[PDB]
Amino acid sequence: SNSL
Amino acid sequence: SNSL
Amino acid sequence: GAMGSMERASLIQKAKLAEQAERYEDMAAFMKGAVEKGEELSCEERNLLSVAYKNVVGGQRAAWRVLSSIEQKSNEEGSEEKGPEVREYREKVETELQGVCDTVLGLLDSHLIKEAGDAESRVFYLKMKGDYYRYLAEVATGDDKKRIIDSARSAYQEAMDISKKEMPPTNPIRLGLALNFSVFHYEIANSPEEAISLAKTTFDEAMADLHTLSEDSYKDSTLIMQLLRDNLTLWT
Amino acid sequence: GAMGSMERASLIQKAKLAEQAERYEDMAAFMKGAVEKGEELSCEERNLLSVAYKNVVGGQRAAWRVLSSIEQKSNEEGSEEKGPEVREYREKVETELQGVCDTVLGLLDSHLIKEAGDAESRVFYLKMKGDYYRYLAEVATGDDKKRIIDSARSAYQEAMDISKKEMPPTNPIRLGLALNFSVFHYEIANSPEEAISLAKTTFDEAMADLHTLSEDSYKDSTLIMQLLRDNLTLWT
Ligand SMILES: [Ca+2]
Ligand SMILES: [Ca+2]
Ligand SMILES: [Ca+2]
Ligand SMILES: [Ca+2]
Ligand SMILES: [Ca+2]
Ligand SMILES: [Ca+2]
Ligand SMILES: [Cl-]
Ligand SMILES: [Cl-]
Repeated sequence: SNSL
Repeated sequence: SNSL
Repeated sequence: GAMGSMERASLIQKAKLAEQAERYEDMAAFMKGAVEKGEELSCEERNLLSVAYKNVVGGQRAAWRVLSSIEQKSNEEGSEEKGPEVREYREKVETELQGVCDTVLGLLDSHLIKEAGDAESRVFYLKMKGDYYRYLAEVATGDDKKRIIDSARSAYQEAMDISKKEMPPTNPIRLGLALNFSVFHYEIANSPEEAISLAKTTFDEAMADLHTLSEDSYKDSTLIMQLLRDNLTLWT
Repeated sequence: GAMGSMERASLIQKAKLAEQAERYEDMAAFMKGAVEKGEELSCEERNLLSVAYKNVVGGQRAAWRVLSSIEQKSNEEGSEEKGPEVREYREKVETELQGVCDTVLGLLDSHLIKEAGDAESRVFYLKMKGDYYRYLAEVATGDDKKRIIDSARSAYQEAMDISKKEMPPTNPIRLGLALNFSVFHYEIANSPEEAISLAKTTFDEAMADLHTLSEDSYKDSTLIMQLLRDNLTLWT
């Protein structure tokens, strides 16, 4: 998953 | 210039 | 602190130089020194603080993941015993990572959050508190794992409550908070459905508010919206 | 030293783990600890030592170049005075870089070089001595710049003399030494013609010896030959  |  | 003798403005100037030089450990030390001057931080200064520590902890997290993967493979059947070195070195990186998270959490608790009254600063700091508790949760295994997870959740939830009341749905701070809280749900809290629902609702409410924005604000908001979409594509 | 209590084999194992995790400062500290055990290093261990410090100093050199460029622009006419911070921070990075070079040079002098009798180890260490004096020369400006340059030249020259007598022209250590000595001539010694001549002669003599090599050795040698060609293309 991509966080900021 | 490129070194090793 | 070793930065106690340097002017606040000089610390900020050097943090910007460190960023250009990709010296993120230096950048974080300069910004820690600036926070410890005791004055509130401007928007730009908050972003420097976040960029510095995000890069420091990002390197530690990447190294921890490499070492953890090696350690778990050593515990698979048929694996040759290599002694304590992999565990020792993973523990070394883990302890350093925990120390950085504790440092950031300490700055937030003494005293950035308590003096932050505007929505933009308060949401920013509470999101950071959620993020650093989240990084602690990624490596936690002991008596406190549950409490670390709840600390992350509580900080994110307070940030969400303020953001929903005080900021438009396209505000980049609000969007980045929702993005990271959705990652918390998916990766930490074993709640993929909550993660997907939050990402979808955040994206759709932002979509409907884009018409109010200038070209530059539109670019800022849509960049973060794309990260929400990238996660939804990965998760569904 | 902080590694004095760790087994030699454990230090080497951890240096390899640090490399996989891209933790090059840790890698260098582990390899320094291994050298300080006092035993000679194997070929693989020499390469771990070189990789670790090359990455550490490479990050420092890149940061130093960024800061030096900013500092020189601040001295151009029309430039706004910003105070001492750029110079101070460039000096900080420079001092750290010099400290790393001094550490490597200290390991070579106490006592890696004096115990290295085989051509492969002795040439490797003398090349390293030339390289670290070269990195010191890149930042030198004072009473000793000339002596630092001559120290690099002398180490490279002794390495070249041994390599020419004891190794074939395709030997990768010999080729990498000639590559770096040619860079010394071009970048440090204000001798571009010597740099070009050395690179050309090294390339041509290696070309003529490739027929003696296995497929794997051929790949090793031609990779370094391509770097010589890349420089010749840049320089002519
Ligand atoms: Ca002051
Ligand atoms: Ca306030
Ligand atoms: Ca508002
Ligand atoms: Ca022993
Ligand atoms: Ca010997
Ligand atoms: Ca030989
Ligand atoms: Cl360790
Ligand atoms: Cl400084």
